[PDB]
Amino acid sequence: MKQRITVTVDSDSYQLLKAYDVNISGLVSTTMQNEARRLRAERWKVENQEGMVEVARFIEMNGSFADENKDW
Amino acid sequence: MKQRITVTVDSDSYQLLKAYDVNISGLVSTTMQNEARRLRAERWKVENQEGMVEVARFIEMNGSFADENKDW
Repeated sequence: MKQRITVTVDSDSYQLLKAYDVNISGLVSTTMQNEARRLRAERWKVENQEGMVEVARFIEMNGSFADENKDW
Repeated sequence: MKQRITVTVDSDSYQLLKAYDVNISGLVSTTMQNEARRLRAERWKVENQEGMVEVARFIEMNGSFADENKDW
């Protein structure tokens, strides 16, 4: 009558969720409901957008001095 | 040291995912990861959604600097 699905995490991200809101076990099956609905002659196709979000540069124009300097 | 997260489904949606692609156990900890990262508490913290573009220009500079010209 019941199925025990157990993802022995402690290392995986599961713990992250419960670490801040141990109310996901039910979510587990919830995430499947959305996928459940979704699963119907379709998967993703349209979802990935941009992909780039702040790559953190390291230049910001080095040629900038305001205290009598120009090292090298 | 492992943590056994057991969402005894059979009734919950878990089964739908495993009944059609029993490859979620890992997913459980993964789906929560994306949420784990995304964990930013509401949509109010610092600044808003970035990446606003009216067009699609790709000319931030000329190439290096303005120290030569001879448009031929």
